[PDB]
Amino acid sequence: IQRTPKIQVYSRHPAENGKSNFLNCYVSGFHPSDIEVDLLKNGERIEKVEHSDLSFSKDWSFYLLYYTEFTPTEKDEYACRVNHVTLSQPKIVKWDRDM
Amino acid sequence: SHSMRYFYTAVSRPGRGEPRFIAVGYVDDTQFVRFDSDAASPRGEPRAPWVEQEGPEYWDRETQKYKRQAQADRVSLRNLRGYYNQSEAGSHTLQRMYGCDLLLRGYDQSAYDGKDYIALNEDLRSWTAADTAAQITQRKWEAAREAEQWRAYLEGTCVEWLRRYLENGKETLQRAEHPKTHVTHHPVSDHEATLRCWALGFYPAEITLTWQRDGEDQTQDTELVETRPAGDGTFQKWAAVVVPSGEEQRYTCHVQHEGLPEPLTLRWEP
Amino acid sequence: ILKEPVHGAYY
Repeated sequence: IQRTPKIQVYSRHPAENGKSNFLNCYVSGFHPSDIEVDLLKNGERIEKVEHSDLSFSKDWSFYLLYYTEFTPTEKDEYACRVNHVTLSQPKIVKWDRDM
Repeated sequence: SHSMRYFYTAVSRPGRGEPRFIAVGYVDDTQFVRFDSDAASPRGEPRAPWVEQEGPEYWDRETQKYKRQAQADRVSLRNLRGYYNQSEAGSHTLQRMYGCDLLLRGYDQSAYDGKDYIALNEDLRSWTAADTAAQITQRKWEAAREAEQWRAYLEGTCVEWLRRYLENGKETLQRAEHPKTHVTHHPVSDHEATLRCWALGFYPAEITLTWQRDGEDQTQDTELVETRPAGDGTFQKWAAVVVPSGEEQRYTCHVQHEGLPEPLTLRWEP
Repeated sequence: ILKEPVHGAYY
């Protein structure tokens, strides 16, 4: 069974420009467990990114939370880059303030 | 109403070393332990404050059980490759989930490559094998009378330590955090607009978010994102509908949650 | 706590 990952990019708290926050990328519903997840700032990989411990849901598909501390601004763009065996090329999901 | 659950994931790595074994333990939606065979010095590590005081003897004993379970899953993965006549060149995944509910019900089920493999029946005295390969595993576990060990653990050890964990972390594990909620409004065209109903910072994760129009469910028209972790132990969720502009007030968001004494009803508030 | 891995309980 091969399940492609679902991806959500969001902040821990509502985005306030200039105030510290946490940038999250939640990947879930995928199988097998091998996956590469990167957080991007203006298209560039953020180096210091942590992630939760591998777990799975009732249907056996896996989920992971990748997160890093960030200070959002009005100009900076953020995204989450995900590669998986079910994807021919990495998928990039841009961060949206309202999602 | 209260549960302790363990999750095992063992993934074979052809020519990239021995399989990786990762185990996590939860009380409800709060993780309290992890073990990763790829860590430097693998050992059981606390992930919740209410197990950090259990003592070094507790943790050395947990670590030893994790290392044995890791070793056993290596043999099991190769055994499973034999049952299915699979090449040694491909990676495969063995998943196990077991735990107890409050003592309401215990469970222990396994999956191979994302598909149901074998599960302990609700009576805790027999198994359901998903295919002829799992019947081999079933016959093994019957000969070793493994159902009584699981019945002993689930009906005794699992509930005893779950009750202890719930007492140690009473201030976080037994108080629900109600969702902070609000409705946002985003025009899509000059004739339509999205209403998004937010629920933030709630615990536990179980929640129900529904949009109604004139008081009737819009499940077919509602976009429901998966409940996601905030990173601080609380969770978030939202539901959205696209509405004809000018009749936003016909829509109500209804959120059910443990932390709410009654279901909430929200409308967009310009 | 963890369920004890008993001997011979391989898949």
